Amino acid sequence: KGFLDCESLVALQEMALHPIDLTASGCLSEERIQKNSLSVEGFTYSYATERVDDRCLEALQGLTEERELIKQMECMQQGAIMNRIEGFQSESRPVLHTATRAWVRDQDLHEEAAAIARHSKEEALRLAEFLYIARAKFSTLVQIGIGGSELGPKAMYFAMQGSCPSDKRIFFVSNIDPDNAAEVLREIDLEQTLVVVVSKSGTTLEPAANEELFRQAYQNKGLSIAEHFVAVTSQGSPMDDKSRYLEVFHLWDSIGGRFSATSMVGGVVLGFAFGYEAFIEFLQGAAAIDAHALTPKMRENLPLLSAMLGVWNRNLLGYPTTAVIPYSTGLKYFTAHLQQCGMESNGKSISREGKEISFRTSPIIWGDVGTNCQHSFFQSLHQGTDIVPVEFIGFLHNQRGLDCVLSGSSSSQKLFANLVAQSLALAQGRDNANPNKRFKGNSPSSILVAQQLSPRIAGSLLAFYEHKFAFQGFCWGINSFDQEGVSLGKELATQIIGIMSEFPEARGVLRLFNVLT
Amino acid sequence: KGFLDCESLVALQEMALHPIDLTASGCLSEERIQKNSLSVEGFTYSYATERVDDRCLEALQGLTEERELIKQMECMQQGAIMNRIEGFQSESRPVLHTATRAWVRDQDLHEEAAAIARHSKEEALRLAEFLYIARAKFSTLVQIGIGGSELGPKAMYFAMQGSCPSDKRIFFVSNIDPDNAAEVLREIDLEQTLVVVVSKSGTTLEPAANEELFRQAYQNKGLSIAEHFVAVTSQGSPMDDKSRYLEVFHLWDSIGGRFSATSMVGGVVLGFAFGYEAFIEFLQGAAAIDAHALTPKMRENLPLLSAMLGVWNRNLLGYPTTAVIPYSTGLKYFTAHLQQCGMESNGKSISREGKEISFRTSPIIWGDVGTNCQHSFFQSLHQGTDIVPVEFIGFLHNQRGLDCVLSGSSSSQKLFANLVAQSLALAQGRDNANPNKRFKGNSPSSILVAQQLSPRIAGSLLAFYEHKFAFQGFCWGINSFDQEGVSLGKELATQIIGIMSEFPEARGVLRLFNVLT
Ligand SMILES: O=C[C@H](O)[C@@H](O)[C@H](O)[C@H](O)COP(=O)(O)O
Ligand SMILES: O=C[C@H](O)[C@@H](O)[C@H](O)[C@H](O)COP(=O)(O)O
Repeated sequence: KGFLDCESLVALQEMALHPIDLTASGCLSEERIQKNSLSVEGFTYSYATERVDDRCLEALQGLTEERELIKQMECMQQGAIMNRIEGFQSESRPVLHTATRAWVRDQDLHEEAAAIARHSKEEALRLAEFLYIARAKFSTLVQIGIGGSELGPKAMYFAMQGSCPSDKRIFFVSNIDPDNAAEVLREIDLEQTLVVVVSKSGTTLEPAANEELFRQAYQNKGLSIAEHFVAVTSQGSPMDDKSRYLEVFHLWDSIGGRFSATSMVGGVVLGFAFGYEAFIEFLQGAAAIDAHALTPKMRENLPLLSAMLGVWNRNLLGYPTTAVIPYSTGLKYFTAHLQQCGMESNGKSISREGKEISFRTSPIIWGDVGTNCQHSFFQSLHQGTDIVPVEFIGFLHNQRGLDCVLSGSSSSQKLFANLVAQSLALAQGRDNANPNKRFKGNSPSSILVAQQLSPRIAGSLLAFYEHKFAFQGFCWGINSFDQEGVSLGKELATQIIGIMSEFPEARGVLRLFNVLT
Repeated sequence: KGFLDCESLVALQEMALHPIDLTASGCLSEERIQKNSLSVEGFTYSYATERVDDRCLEALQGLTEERELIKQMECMQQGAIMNRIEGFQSESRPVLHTATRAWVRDQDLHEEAAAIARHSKEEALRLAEFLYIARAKFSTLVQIGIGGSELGPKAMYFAMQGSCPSDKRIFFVSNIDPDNAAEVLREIDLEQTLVVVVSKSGTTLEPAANEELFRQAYQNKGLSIAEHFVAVTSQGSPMDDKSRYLEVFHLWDSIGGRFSATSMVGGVVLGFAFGYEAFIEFLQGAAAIDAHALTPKMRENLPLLSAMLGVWNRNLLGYPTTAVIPYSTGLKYFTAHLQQCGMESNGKSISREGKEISFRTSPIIWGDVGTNCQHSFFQSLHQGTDIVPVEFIGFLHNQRGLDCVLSGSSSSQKLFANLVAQSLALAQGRDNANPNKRFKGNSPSSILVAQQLSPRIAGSLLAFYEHKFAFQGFCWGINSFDQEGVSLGKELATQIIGIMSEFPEARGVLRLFNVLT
């Protein structure tokens, strides 16, 4: 039964007419604050500030059943062909980023999923061997890569920077804009630098242009070049070449780029920065959420609940965006990665059966950290014309151990308290005789908290959102795991290269070129 | 005549029923590419890829007249009381960020505007005197401040980093999250560090907690403390204290935080990084756009056209967001600042007359750089269910002089060509027999280009968006220049401090606190 044809969706459309009024006096009771929460796998998740009541949550639970979300999650994790469009040409392959960490806890994986799990284990032990030497010889790592090859690793590197002692200097060169390469080359000692070229296909324009820029810089300084370059690419890729790289690590075709941070795409840079054992802790955190995401009761399942609350906000209440708001300096780059992972996966408008859909899929994912956000665009959340649902992320304790007692509390406490106060304020609002000072409220939010950001918790948070977006795709019935819009971008890049050294831009591009130059 | 009561808006509502079809064969003609462009003040602006035709642009021009946008811009720049709500308590003051740079070109300013202009000139010469010494004594500057006191300066600092030689190390400490302070303290030599505390009010929790954290670090290392701390604050503020700071610079009450990057809020950090003359070039670029924004014909006026095209997309076509996409590493932080400046200014739902409005104001402002964006959320722009209007920003040349010829073109060229190809692709789309590979098109965008990012161009780009948002506020008839939502945030912060050492969160905050800990 397709998305719109499920009985539970029909019930939810009636409920969406009159969602609970979070501004009614006494609505945010102790009972509701206790009931609408879940504490498991090192987190507490509170959603008393979402516009949901027990009737709504029973039907959302029915929706997960009618759409068989748990069965699809198993199928994905066990190795079924989830990346495909029936009736038409498509990639037609499994979706196996969970298998890149499944091997750190005993599991019964078969066929393609088992092969990915054992190859990941073989890669990781090759990484441990490699890092013993590399962390002794190099002070500096430069990751060349774009999209899924940069954002996940970069978000995870800054997430862990506060927990793991390290003297390594770490840079990311991604844009074909050569100013990106120049800013990094300005800063580094090449003799001390390990360059990690990360490209699944091995053929993306940006890593290839950037790698060539760095190869020339080594040759200009008169340094042996191959001794400094490591590749991370798909097996059998044009880049899978041990005569051109000091070492070569592999992912595989069933490892989506935007899901590859737990593969060697993240393993090399994270392992070099913080040491092997920290990367394993990161993997254990992800694998623990992989196992938890099979929990059948929505109310007892973090990614499944977050997915269905998102579906409530997006399709039933009609809000076209979601703001992710981490109260966490370490998570400064996490929203940018989530924005790719959610919008690239679920920014689709055809079903896995090839039919054009009549509902909306991925919302715009955007956001920034607190408390900074309270001084800027929170103005519009509190008093603008459009409701923006918020996902707050916070921690009870800082990573780096520096804090200060002022007026009876530490700044870690002030940080968390600000998050709580804003969620309550967004949900309840404030009357006022002055219209300039009134707050209508009923702007929904959830709160996810762990004790402290760590490698393990970073891994759990990553896997949490990976499965949230997968569950939303499974519910919508779309293919979350290809990206024909991004393939088109790479094809445009090939053609504009040929045009500057036929296709439907050419006549347009030429005339634009004349008016802009 | 209010927004909805203007005749031209009535005409535009009829036109919005059937906007031009950018996917119709031959629609993006040479005539249309020439006609729908504007090249002035060092930029070219192309909007042939917006869903507008001559009928629509004539009526939008009528809308600027009926709403008297040019007269309101003059009033703002000349010093009139634009920050006020009639009928109710409000801040009731002028809006004079333009006067902080007006003094670099001859002008006829009177009364409050003239006073701000001459005090800005007096501040700048005090800055030049100060920088001669400070750039000789310190290698490192740390800006402590949040919101308008950080984002604008930070966006401008990275914008200019590629053009101006500098050995200064520059950090921003903003969040009350003490991990922010800790990451910076981990990196700097305090004896070599100048700490610039930037806070207009002088009372915001975050700068005050952070300044105290840094004062203790100096005292722990046993260093003379006052010799290293500079203040930037409103005149007569609690911080305006030459016995507590090595030096004190001023802005004034009519200088909005989100418009303060051209005041000493940006002047100190920019002047220290790149030298005085670079800050003056930045001011000249802004002042040049201030003068240009008085041009009465919408089609001959960059910020007025961009504002009205935004109003077309937001209110007439109904798109609730705008993506700002800079093809520019130097502009990596520009979208975050624009997001504050637009959403905090225009995230309002009452008129300057105190009436609740019946239309939508600020959209969500979000985005990231190209070409990275082509590999991530551009998937949703090309094939998701919701139209997102795009503002592309690009340059013909890189800042840092490093580039490479590959297959007949430089990477600067590949960078620009990718931008052009994507705008055309978003507007025209692509049919396909395979539904997974078809692109519906008609997704609108504009293109703003300068020869090269520079201090001057950075200043023009900043002023461009400041006036875009002002023109949109003038058109909507809202007060763009206060922020009662942000005042509420600071009030919540005061109260949660007292609660941890009455108000409508208290009972809610306590029970949340129990469920999350
Ligand atoms: O799922 C991720 C997307 O396909 C995209 O972001 C991809 O990661 C980049 O285009 C880099 O691709 P390569 O790793 O193949 O260079
Ligand atoms: O217009 C800007 C806003 O009011 C807000 O972003 C403000 O800049 C910060 O709250 C910092 O305020 P202070 O500069 O007064 O510390």
